[PDB]
Amino acid sequence: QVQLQQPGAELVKPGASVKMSCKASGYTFITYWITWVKQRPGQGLEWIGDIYPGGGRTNYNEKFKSKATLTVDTSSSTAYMQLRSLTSEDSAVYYCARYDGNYVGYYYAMDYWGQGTSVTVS
Amino acid sequence: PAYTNSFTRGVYYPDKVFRSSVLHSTQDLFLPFFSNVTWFHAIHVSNGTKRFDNPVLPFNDGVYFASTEKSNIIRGWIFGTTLDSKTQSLLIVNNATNVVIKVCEFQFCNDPFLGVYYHKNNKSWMESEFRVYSSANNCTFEYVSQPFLMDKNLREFVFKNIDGYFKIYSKHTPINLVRDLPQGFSALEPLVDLPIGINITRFQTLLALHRSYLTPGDSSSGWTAGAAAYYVGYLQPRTFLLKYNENGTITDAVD
Amino acid sequence: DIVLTQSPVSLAVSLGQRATISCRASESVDFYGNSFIYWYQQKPGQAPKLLIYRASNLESGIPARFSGSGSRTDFTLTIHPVEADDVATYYCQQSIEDPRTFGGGTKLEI
Amino acid sequence: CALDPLSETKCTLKSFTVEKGIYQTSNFRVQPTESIVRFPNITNLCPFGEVFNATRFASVYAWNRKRISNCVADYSVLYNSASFSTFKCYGVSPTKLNDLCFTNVYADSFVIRGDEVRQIAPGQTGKIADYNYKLPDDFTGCVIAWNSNNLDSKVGGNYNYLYRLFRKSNLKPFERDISTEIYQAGSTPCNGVEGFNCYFPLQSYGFQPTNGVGYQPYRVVVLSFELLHAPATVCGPKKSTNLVKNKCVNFNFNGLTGTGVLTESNKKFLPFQQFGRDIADTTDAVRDPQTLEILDITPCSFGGVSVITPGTNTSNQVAVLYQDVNCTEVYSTGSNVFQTRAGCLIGAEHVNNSYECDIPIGAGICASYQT
Ligand SMILES: *[C@@H]1O[C@H](CO)[C@@H](O)[C@H](O)[C@H]1NC(C)=O
Ligand SMILES: *[C@@H]1O[C@H](CO)[C@@H](O)[C@H](O)[C@H]1NC(C)=O
Ligand SMILES: *[C@@H]1O[C@H](CO)[C@@H](O)[C@H](O)[C@H]1NC(C)=O
Ligand SMILES: *[C@@H]1O[C@H](CO)[C@@H](O)[C@H](O)[C@H]1NC(C)=O
Ligand SMILES: *[C@@H]1O[C@H](CO)[C@@H](O)[C@H](O)[C@H]1NC(C)=O
Ligand SMILES: *[C@@H]1O[C@H](CO)[C@@H](O)[C@H](O)[C@H]1NC(C)=O
Ligand SMILES: *[C@@H]1O[C@H](CO)[C@@H](O)[C@H](O)[C@H]1NC(C)=O
Ligand SMILES: *[C@@H]1O[C@H](CO)[C@@H](O)[C@H](O)[C@H]1NC(C)=O
Repeated sequence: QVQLQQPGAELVKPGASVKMSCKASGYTFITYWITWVKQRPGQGLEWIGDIYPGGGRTNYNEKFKSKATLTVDTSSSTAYMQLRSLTSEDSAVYYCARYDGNYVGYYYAMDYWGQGTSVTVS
Repeated sequence: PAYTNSFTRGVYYPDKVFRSSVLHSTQDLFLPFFSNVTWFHAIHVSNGTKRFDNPVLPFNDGVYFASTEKSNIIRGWIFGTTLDSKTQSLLIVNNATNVVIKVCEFQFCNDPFLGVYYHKNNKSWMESEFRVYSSANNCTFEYVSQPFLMDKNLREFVFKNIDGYFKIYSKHTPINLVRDLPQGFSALEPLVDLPIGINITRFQTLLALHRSYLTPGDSSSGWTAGAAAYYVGYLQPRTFLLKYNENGTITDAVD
Repeated sequence: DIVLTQSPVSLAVSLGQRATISCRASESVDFYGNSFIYWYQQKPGQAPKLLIYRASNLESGIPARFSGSGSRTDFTLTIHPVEADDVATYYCQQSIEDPRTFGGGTKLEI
Repeated sequence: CALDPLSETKCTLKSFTVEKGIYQTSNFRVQPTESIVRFPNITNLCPFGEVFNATRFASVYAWNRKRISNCVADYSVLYNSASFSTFKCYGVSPTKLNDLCFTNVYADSFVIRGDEVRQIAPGQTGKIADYNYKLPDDFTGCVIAWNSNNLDSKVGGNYNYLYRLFRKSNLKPFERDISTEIYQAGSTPCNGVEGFNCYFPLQSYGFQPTNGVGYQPYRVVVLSFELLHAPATVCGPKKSTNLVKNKCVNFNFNGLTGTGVLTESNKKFLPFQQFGRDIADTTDAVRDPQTLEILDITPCSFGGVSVITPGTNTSNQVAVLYQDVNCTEVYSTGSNVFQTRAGCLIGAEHVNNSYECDIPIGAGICASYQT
């Protein structure tokens, strides 16, 4: 039922900007937060930021405050992730997930995940 | 107006300081030793002809109130810089229950009193209605506490207002001589500090009136207020010396 | 920022045996009896899949073999029995205070 | 003169060779290990129970608003409440609620059905969200809801709760509309009489015990936090640290902010008196804000450091002398520790044998170089 999709891969020139989508379906998009996790190839998981589609409330990580510019489009139920000033260290796979953000239930649990996008900067 | 000597009363503790057999000096508003205290009579029975006089005495940075009524006829003290709804004013009421501290803008009537009536069913004097003020505006602060007056025993209620703080100090001591304040030394224990934060210039004593006093007939046959009498003294800024025992109870003072 | 360490990094467990994964938190995660630690399983070439939420409850659709424990700084995840298709990377995540951080990850070998 | 106490004496007297005697080279001080802070039991609790646990809640279209200020927001009771079904906070971490301060707190309470709980959130749509209770996009606060079938429903059907079914315009954020004007659904005017194109804007909820959780009444309380430039009036209550005795610490008892060691006392204070002073107008003892006891406050032990040395041309060994301080608060310790009325001297073996006095120490104790 619940389906979350991301583009397969993206190629961007160094010093440019890339804007990729996070398409969610099968559930009410506005009622669930959209969080983002960065995973370097062969490394662990790093959190970037989370956004609530209803109202556009954002919360960016201190490390990625100047790197991540995140916007959502509730009309298409899709979240757009924009990256700027990309370098060789930014070549990684980015995963968008959802969490209900309920202290009673699941708190920050990420039950559903997107397929992810392999971003290569060269 | 009748005048009576102060007779070395009204010494109260400095705010929250303790010593042990230590002689220490303080500089604050205190009652004069061997002062001259106006023994005003609020109501005198003259039939039971009404003699109702509660003169609006200025506060003048402190008042020393002494009550000798055994029926708790004295019930409240009204404070205000102008005693109108233009500025906030302090209202004190002391039933045989929790005290109601009321500080709001009040259009005060000529004769403030708390309407109390005797009920045939309950056989008790519960308050009928409040007829002290017309309106209550800017009601910011409301405090509740146990009654001050409880149970021939002289009571000392010294009142001050400093730094936007209203402070009261109380002491209860039996007296054989009702007419005259005894030539004995008694401390005034701190009780509670109130952050009223309003200017006070005029001090007025409130006397609760029974339903008989509030009957259409002026004569109050059921309840008599002739025994009501309140002492009033005025404080001044002179250094005093206090002696503390090992218990910490103030025993004597010298001007 | 709370850092999470997972040991052992490389673990080998035979068929039907018990696999032990421990996640250590640099700061306390318990909050009024609630521990906010999550265990994720990431198959190669696929997104991580949540197994245990709040370090003590089983996510729907996850086999009962996966089980977690621990509190405050130390958390332990136990898988029993361990099957052939359990070869993946397990990550522990804390969420008591922002920013949320993940563990270093562990490798399971059959 | 940082090497050894004998070198310290050489440093003080500015001479390589020092004659036999006693010299004050420095002073000893006990640095406090840590700081301690205690506050009394907090009584200015915010009326959380008054808002959350109220017998009667108003309708969603007439949601009650409660302003909370000049008190401490104790969320511990909210955390310990296990009957809550939804606890989502926007713009604030639920675990950080007690650690954050807000200028003003507004409490909104109403009753809605189970399936309409999700409508109380920023950016949501629906009947309740648009016509009964609308939240702003940048709303900062938490949404709390729980089942209320036992109290908001009865056998005969509780219709006391109403929702705004029809409204000409969507509600603005934080807008409470209680108008009962007849809704005009067509060109024909209503003139205060409902008809074909005129319907009541409010519809009574049908609450029954057997409706189910999907259609059961839910008590919803919404707390909104605003951050303005005015001084904060809602802050988390302070935490009282564990009491310490017989150990020198830094104590701040509601503003005393003194230094020293706290010890159990025997003196009794006035029921109102908290802390006392000496003749010299210095802090003497403080009463516990938590319990009812008196603790003596002596200042941290400190005194001059003395060195006992014989003639450097005769010997090269020295014995430290710590005056006016007992050996417990202490060349390092562990080498023939001896205690005297003058203090704790370290480095000399005490002997009962009595000789003629050579070097002054105090209280009838004299030290000399012998076998
Ligand atoms: C002072 O006290 C005397 C009696 O001691 C009294 O006659 C007099 O009226 C009082 N007041 C003044 C202003 O003298
Ligand atoms: C006592 O008087 C007060 C007036 O402030 C009133 O509120 C209270 O109910 C009275 N107590 C009774 C009637 O028992
Ligand atoms: C202080 O109180 C104690 C206990 O009642 C008493 O024994 C002692 O005599 C008092 N000190 C005085 C009266 O100076
Ligand atoms: C009502 O009960 C207690 C306080 O009486 C507390 O848990 C909270 O204020 C309320 N509980 C719920 C579940 O609403
Ligand atoms: C404060 O609460 C504790 C815990 O119940 C209690 O032991 C202590 O007596 C209380 N102190 C005051 C002054 O209320
Ligand atoms: C004292 O020092 C002098 C050096 O100036 C030395 O000649 C003498 O022997 C020394 N005497 C003793 C008793 O140490
Ligand atoms: C050190 O001080 C005195 C000695 O005069 C005595 O209380 C004890 O020996 C020591 N104090 C302690 C251990 O608290
Ligand atoms: C010194 O006197 C003490 C006193 O009891 C005794 O215990 C100790 O044995 C004596 N030592 C010598 C060497 O006389």
